[PDB]
Amino acid sequence: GGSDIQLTQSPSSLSASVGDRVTITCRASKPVDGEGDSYLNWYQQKPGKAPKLLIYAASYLESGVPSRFSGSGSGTDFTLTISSLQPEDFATYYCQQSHEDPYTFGQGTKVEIK
Amino acid sequence: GGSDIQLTQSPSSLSASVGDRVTITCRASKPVDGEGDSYLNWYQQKPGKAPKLLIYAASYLESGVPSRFSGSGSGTDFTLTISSLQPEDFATYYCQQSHEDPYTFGQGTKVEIK
Amino acid sequence: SEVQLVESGGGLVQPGGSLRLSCAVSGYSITSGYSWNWIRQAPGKGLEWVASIKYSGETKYNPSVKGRITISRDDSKNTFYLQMNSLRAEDTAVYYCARGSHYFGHWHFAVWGQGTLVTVSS
Amino acid sequence: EVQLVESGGGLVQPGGSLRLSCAVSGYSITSGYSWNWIRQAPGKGLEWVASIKYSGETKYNPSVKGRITISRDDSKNTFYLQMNSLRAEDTAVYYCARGSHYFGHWHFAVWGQGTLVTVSSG
Amino acid sequence: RGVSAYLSRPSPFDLFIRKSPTITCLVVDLAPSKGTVNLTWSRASGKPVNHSTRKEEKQRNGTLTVTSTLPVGTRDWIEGETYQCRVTHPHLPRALMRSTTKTSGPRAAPEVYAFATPEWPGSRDKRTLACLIQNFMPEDISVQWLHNEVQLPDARHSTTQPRKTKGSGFFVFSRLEVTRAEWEQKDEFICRAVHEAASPSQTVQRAVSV
Amino acid sequence: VSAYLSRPSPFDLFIRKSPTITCLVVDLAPSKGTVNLTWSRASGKPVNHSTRKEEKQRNGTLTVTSTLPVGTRDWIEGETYQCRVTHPHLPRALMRSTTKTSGPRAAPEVYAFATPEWPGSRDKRTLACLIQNFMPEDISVQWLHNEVQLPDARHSTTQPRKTKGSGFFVFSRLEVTRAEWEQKDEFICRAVHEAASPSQTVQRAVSVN
Ligand SMILES: *[C@@H]1O[C@H](CO)[C@@H](O[C@@H]2O[C@H](CO)[C@@H](O[C@@H]3O[C@H](CO[C@H]4O[C@H](CO)[C@@H](O)[C@H](O)[C@@H]4O)[C@@H](O)[C@H](O[C@H]4O[C@H](CO[C@H]5O[C@H](CO)[C@@H](O)[C@H](O)[C@@H]5O)[C@@H](O)[C@H](O)[C@@H]4O[C@H]4O[C@H](CO)[C@@H](O)[C@H](O)[C@@H]4O)[C@@H]3O)[C@H](O)[C@H]2NC(C)=O)[C@H](O)[C@H]1NC(C)=O
Ligand SMILES: *[C@@H]1O[C@H](CO)[C@@H](O[C@@H]2O[C@H](CO)[C@@H](O[C@@H]3O[C@H](CO[C@H]4O[C@H](CO)[C@@H](O)[C@H](O)[C@@H]4O)[C@@H](O)[C@H](O)[C@@H]3O)[C@H](O)[C@H]2NC(C)=O)[C@H](O)[C@H]1NC(C)=O
Ligand SMILES: *[C@@H]1O[C@H](CO)[C@@H](O)[C@H](O)[C@H]1NC(C)=O
Repeated sequence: GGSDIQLTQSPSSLSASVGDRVTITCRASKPVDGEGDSYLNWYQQKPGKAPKLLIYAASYLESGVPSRFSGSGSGTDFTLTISSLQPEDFATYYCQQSHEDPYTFGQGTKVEIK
Repeated sequence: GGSDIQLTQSPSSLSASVGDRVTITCRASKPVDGEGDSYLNWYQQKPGKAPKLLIYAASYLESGVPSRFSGSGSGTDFTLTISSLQPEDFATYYCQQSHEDPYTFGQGTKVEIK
Repeated sequence: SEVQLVESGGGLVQPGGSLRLSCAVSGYSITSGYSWNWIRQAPGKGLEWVASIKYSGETKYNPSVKGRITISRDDSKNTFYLQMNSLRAEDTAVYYCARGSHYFGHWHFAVWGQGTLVTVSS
Repeated sequence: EVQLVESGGGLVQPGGSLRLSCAVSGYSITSGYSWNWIRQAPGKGLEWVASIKYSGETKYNPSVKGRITISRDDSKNTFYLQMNSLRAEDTAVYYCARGSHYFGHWHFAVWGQGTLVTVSSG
Repeated sequence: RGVSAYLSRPSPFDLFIRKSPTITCLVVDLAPSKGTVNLTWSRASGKPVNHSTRKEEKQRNGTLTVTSTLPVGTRDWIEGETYQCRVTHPHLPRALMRSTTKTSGPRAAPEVYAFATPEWPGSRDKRTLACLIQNFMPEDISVQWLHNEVQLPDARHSTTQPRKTKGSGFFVFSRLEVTRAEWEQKDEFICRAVHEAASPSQTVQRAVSV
Repeated sequence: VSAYLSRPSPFDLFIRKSPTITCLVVDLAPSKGTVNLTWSRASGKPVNHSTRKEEKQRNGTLTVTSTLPVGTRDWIEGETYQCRVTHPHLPRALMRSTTKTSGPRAAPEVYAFATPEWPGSRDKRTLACLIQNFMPEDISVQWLHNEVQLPDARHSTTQPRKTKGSGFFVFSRLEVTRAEWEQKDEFICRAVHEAASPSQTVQRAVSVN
């Protein structure tokens, strides 16, 4: 790494309830803005499955992904927000920058349902 | 007339050509604003003929007045703008405040087409 | 409804004499609405608002001429008048009558007359 | 829809070579999109390994470049990841994914289930 | 600077048939958090303005809608009076103003044509009726559907906004879906337009059957 | 500032087989510098030959449009096209995407009527067309006189509006001259809609008489 873009998430882990709002933060060592957009994507990976794309280019919802997921931010500060946590949202969440090669992922945020 | 609202225009006189942008300033001794509006009107008077109303309440165009005339301003500073001067715009232009009694006019701005 | 205003009664006037100007209105009834004004322009000077009579009968005068000027109307002739006394050289001017249209408590002169010339000579 | 299946995972000696193949059905790997290999080490974050565009361009992650090769076989609608000089750190689950395109940048919209590569002794 | 203001004229129906014309000042794109707007009326003549009713409505889209309806004189409006609406906003230093007057220009009576669609398979308990009203000016017009001498709700039918004709006149289309139960009671449906140029009574109408 | 991205017209898609989509930007201040407008395909396949048209407006707002031809098979296959608008005054760009709509399909019902003769217009006659109960809303409406299609300025067609049923409906109005109907007293109202079979065309003829 070193010259690679580092992606840091917080919190590392969190526990919540059904109906609650969850907020996840993704911080980049270098900005990922280009041409009025931010090339930061959000993935959901349930246990034992492969990841699934939720949001691409910071804030654009992937087709078929529920509207309660939303992405925001610019530069080096990005936030995934689940407005109403659900039982099937128990997963680890990854952010990934696709602005600069190589593409890197964050370390992950595990969301447990209480 | 110390209590009377004095209106000073500048320039007193100007010579320009067709197509020019003409700009006339009207300064008031007291503000003429009320209830989100400005009660400053603009009149056009060719020599020896009677005036015509161009704009009322600072920025509202009187019906039938060419769209090339436009008024702006607030408080004690107002501006008439002829965006593309025409041969028939050779006239003297007056501002008049109708905010406070007695109603007063400015001294006049002669617009000569050179 | 197009409105026309015609002044009459102008002329040469001796200093200290009296003046009666009349404005004949056609196409609109001066009792039905709007404010009706007399405005004068002295030679080489700005316009000055002299007097006004509202459609309902209220009258206002400019402090500069107040006390020697009266504005009146004659409903039957659909005409209003301007009467000035103790004329001076400063009174030499063209007198216009205008119909002021109403906007949120304030009046502007949307319709003007042709104007009539008053000359005073010592 | 599009389906992606990884194969070729298994026990591999340290310093050995690995051949991983991703069989694509429902879409032609020459018809569009970018085709990628992404690995996840046990209990660790995802690492993007290599990509082959539909038109044929290939990109490698500097962390593994020089000992990694990506190739495709149009007739079998399959693409491959060849790795030599394996190391214990190369131990991971390897996924193939199809990247959708946004104004010069790619995101992984479709994923396979992945195959496990274990490179270690003792 | 996202706020919008609109002033509507009296509908020709309200003007001549009901003989209780009103004009409405419509304000849109206002945030609920913003303080309530001051809305006032003014007449060009200086004569007073009647009491106006103010309605405020929340919307699905999050923007507040404010309307003020002002009754106007029948002879005042026809004679050429100019009414004016002013919006005062705390968040806006300048004020918005909108003005309305009887529209001036040539006059043309509306031509009225009414048609019935033939029955279509799977829509048998259904029938659709059409009306074309054209070559009238000015654009102010109202369209009503009457079934059995009793006028049908405005929500039953959809009518387009007046559009220009290749000539100088305007035209509108009105469409009404009628049930089998209605046309079996009485198979006559009336397309009525109200327009100032129509003579006499500012009414032209045509009847149509299924 | 507002941005709209339209789908291919059914006519260009099924008859001409040269579909294009248009990305429209409005209400942008004339003082503003030109807006940069770019395209992207979800597949990564190239986009090219987009045409850019600027036009001043009477309202005072500059209008910028960009049309991009698309493959008919690519479009029908499900490609996602995306339009991106960037402005120096705007902190971030606007993004619009378009794709072939999925849902129920209904062929359009077409009815053509001729207006009765009116006093003072002996040499003028108006023809009307009602197209309804079709979905999705995407539709094209043409007028053909004498087997040859009439210009688009000759007729006026409404926007698709919802019906009490599930379909949409449009009205088309065409003014025809007496000299035209005396040459041939037949006029054709044609709709192009993907659900129409075959060839995605439904039409009715009407005659003046
Ligand atoms: C400044 O002055 C200017 C100029 O006077 C004003 O400019 C226009 O402002 C409009 C404000 O929106 C806008 O024009 C249109 O906007 C609609 C909005 O669509 C939404 O809302 C409607 C509500 O009815 C709804 O139907 C939609 O589903 C959306 O929810 C757009 O659709 C329009 O784009 C379509 O229409 C145009 C025109 O088609 C009609 O008009 C032409 C004549 O211009 C006529 O030939 C035709 O017969 C139609 O009657 C088409 O060119 C587009 O391709 C779109 O057509 C639709 O339907 C097709 C069916 O075949 C599809 O293929 C396709 O998917 C498409 O959706 C239109 O943009 C603009 O912003 C602006 N410019 C124009 C040209 O109108 C402005 O208001 C004014 N502003 C101020 C502040 O002063
Ligand atoms: C949020 O909801 C708002 C609800 O008010 C939306 O506001 C819309 O704003 C548009 C302006 O772009 C309005 O369009 C107006 O429609 C009227 C129709 O009234 C009729 O009045 C007279 C007789 O009374 C008649 O002669 C006319 O022909 C009309 O048929 C027009 O008069 C206006 O000029 C203008 O076209 C909408 O009315 C208004 N919405 C509603 C539901 O009224 C706002 O757009 C929404 N925002 C978003 C982001 O969706
Ligand atoms: C404008 O768009 C073009 C499209 O090819 C792109 O190459 C260029 O970088 C854009 N302009 C700026 C200033 O980014």
